[PDB]
Amino acid sequence: MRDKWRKKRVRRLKRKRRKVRARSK
Amino acid sequence: FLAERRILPKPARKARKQQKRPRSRTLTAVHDKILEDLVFPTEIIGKRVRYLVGGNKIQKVLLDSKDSTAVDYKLDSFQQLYSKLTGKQVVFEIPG
Amino acid sequence: MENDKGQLVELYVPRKCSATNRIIKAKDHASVQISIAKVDEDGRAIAGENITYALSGYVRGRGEADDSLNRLAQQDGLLKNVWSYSR
Amino acid sequence: SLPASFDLTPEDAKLLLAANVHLGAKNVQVHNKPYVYKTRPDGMNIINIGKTWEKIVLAARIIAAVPNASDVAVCSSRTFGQRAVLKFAAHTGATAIAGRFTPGNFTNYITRSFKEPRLVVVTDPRTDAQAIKESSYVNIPVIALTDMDSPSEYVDVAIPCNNKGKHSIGLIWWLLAREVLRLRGIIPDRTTEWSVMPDLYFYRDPEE
Amino acid sequence: GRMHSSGKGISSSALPYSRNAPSWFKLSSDDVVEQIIKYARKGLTPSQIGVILRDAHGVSQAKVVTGNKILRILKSNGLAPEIPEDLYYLIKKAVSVRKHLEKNRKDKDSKFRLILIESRIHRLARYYRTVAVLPPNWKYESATASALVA
Amino acid sequence: VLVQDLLHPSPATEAKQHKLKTLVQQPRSFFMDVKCQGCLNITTVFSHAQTAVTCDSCSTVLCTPTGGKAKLTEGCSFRRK
Amino acid sequence: PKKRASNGRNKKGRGHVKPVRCLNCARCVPKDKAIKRVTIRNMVEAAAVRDLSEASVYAEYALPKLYNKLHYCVSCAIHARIVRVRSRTDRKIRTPPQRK
Amino acid sequence: TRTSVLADALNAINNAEKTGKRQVLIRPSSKVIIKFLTVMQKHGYIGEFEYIDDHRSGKIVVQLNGRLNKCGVIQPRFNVKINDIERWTDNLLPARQFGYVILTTSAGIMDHEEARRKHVSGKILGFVY
RNA sequence: CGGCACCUUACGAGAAAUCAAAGUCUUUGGGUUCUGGGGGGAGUAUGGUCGCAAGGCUGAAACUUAAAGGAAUUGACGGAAG
RNA sequence: UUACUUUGAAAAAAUUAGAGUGUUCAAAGCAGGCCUUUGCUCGAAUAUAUUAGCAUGGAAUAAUAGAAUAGGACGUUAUGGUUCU
Ligand SMILES: [Zn+2]
Repeated sequence: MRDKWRKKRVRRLKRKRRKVRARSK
Repeated sequence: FLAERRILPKPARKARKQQKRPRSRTLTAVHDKILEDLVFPTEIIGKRVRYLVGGNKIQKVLLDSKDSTAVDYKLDSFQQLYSKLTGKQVVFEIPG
Repeated sequence: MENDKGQLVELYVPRKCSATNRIIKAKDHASVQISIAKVDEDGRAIAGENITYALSGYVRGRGEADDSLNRLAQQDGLLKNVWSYSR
Repeated sequence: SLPASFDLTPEDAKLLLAANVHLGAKNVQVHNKPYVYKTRPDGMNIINIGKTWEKIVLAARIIAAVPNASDVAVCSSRTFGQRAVLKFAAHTGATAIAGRFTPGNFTNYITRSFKEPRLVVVTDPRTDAQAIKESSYVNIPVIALTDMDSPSEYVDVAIPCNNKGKHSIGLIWWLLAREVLRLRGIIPDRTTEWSVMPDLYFYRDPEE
Repeated sequence: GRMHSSGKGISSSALPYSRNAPSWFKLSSDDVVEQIIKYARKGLTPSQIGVILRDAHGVSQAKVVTGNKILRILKSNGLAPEIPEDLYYLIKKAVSVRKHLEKNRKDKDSKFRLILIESRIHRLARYYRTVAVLPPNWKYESATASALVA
Repeated sequence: VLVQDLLHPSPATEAKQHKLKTLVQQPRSFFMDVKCQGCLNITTVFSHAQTAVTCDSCSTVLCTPTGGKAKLTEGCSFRRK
Repeated sequence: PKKRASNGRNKKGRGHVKPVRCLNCARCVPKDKAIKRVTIRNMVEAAAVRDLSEASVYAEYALPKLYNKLHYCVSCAIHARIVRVRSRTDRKIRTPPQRK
Repeated sequence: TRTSVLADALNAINNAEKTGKRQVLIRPSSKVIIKFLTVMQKHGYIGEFEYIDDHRSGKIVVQLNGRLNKCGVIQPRFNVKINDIERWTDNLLPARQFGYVILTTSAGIMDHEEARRKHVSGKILGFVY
């Protein structure tokens, strides 16, 4: 991959993890 | 003419405490001053020291071409008196 | 180099460059040995009687061989007032 | 040292100055700096012809020290020096290499004209760069006629002269031939005029 | 070189080898001292006194003529300023830049230069405190700087 | 150049060297005796002067400072001491 | 590896150079990197300079030239054969080609 | 900044000897530099050398004779016990028959052989061979 | 004198491309700060901390793998040029 | 004032290196050897320890202090004055 999109893909995936973990505050 | 300065020896490490020895009373400064006085009508324009292969060290002094008439025939007397008075070999020269 | 009894166990004491005093190696093929004939006062070349100099390949590669020959010949009298100590 | 008979004579100084041997190139390299007497305000550099003469005498003594005359190889790729080198070879017995120098003449021992000179004399290090390189491959000392911009790599004894002159090349080669023969003894002494004329050794165009 | 820059300039003065007064110099060791004192009372700093001395009176070096440095003579005659001259001019420059910044708040090269100048002030004051030219408790205050450099 | 007299450089190249790059550094400046046209009064002026020196007798500027050597005004003659 | 010691541009002792747009494709390219050609062309083709001088109402009227400076990016210039791929040793040669 | 005048001097000597020069200019001078040069001269690795007085730190011009393989400093000047001379000579010298390690002892600047003769030790200062 | 660079050479360095420094480094030591220890997992998880947010700084392990990679040579291929 | 370095003292025995010694050799052990003994008689070495502390010689190398408002040093028998034992 371009690696640029792979890091961005993880960034979109880190964002999802943070919001989901926030549900059970 | 030469000046009679006083020479304070370099104190030992275990020697007692005294006044601060000024740098004027050091060995090198007084020798330089008497060397400069030896050629009073002229003025020194440079000093060189030769470290020959044998180990002995030979001084050389560059004098101005001005007033060289006043010391040119007394080069030898200056050399011998200074060598007696200090212990170092000095060879005067005017670059001309 | 000599042994305990004094015999010279060294084979091939090598030559040294006349300009830089470096040792000329056995395969330094850029090194040369200039032989210059002696000339008598009649202007004749004396047969089999030469002044010989050796130059290392380093000096020849650097182009300093000409000035080194100028100095060596002037010090040996082969030349007069062509090489100057002060530049 | 050297007898005073080896000094620059006024006659030779007249030939050299009339032949413009003393005219050196505009730009002088640091290795050729000792040979410049003064720079002419236009830009030309004046050659110390006293030093040129002394280098000529040193070179002739080196040539005279070689036992076999055939062991000296004289080279010239410039057209201005080909006739000079050919007449030099005829008069002195040296081995001439006029025109193109085949790369490998000193190192490749199966080539046709494979020679093993003990000494190589070159008209110009720039146009004869290949010959100097192989001499630096097979331990051959090099004598060179050098101007003030000529490179000095792998040249041991440099004769300061004008390499790009029609009369300079012929005169200098004639002078070398005269001195080598003077030391060898064919010519009885240093004052007798030599039979060969400096007009001979000069390159001739196909016109004349 | 250039503690606070990338420059590598080497320009400076080159004192002559001779440490004696020139043969053509005619002023006395007193007349030089009174010239120095007159200009110091006129408000000149030691640098300007020495420049005027060589510029108009031929005094090549005050040391080769009088035997003492200019600041040493002023300190021996009680005319030495309280703040050393170079630290004073550095603090004055920092005050001028700080006033320009307060009127030009969007400038940032000058903010960078102010940080450089203040670090140089602090380094020099630290030296003068270690050599007891300034009191050990001497501290540079941005608020009270204008009083010192009034 | 492998062999060279470092202790006795040629005075031409010694004069071409930078003033700080000689064996012993030496200034290329000097002091001058300036004769203004109006009167005759010796005034010693530094060659590279940064001040507009005026002579005591007549309040006339003798030289104007420049980037390097000071420039003497017209009618002003200098003699190196 | 490093293809050019100059990195294909002309930026030394400098941080940033403002870009220019390619004539052909309008791509942002730094001004020093762009292939620049100065052209001074005749406004009228040599075929028509005769009949147009004859049709001119002015005696001794000089036809004006067309002055233009063209900027190309690397892809545009290579494609349009303004510059060509050179050999490893020929890249170093920086004198203008001897055509003019 | 300038951290070792002995190191600058020996580096200049090394570069001139490797490049075949028969002279090198050294600036600044010092007592330690002069006595280091004196030990090298006593052992023949250099010829006559010259001190130039400029009413400053000074300058030195050294004559090289082509005998120098390498001269260098050891930074820092480690403290050396008598039992450490064997390790230092093993690491720095090419053989057991030539070369010298220069030490600074309270008895003066000297090579490791003279130091062994008078049974003194100090700090290592450099080497020459 | 200071800069921005450049051209030639290679004493010398380097695996080479190349380099006036990337030289003065097994003939190893001028002063000093930071970083790396096969490839992935991974700049991920977790904790801390800064940010309005986006995110920034610090930052693993389990597990998996015999190579990944650097410079250059010959060929093959190119919807690249002559 | 130190730092540094030399030497000395110290660092238990065992262990290591190492001297002596035919356990039949050796690993080991600290034994043993003598013309044959109402007894004579070599031994069981020594190095090394190493930072800290102790004593000592040296004053290079690397620090530190000194006489600038003199608050400076000597007068040993310098001239007086105030005291204390
Ligand atoms: Zn484009």
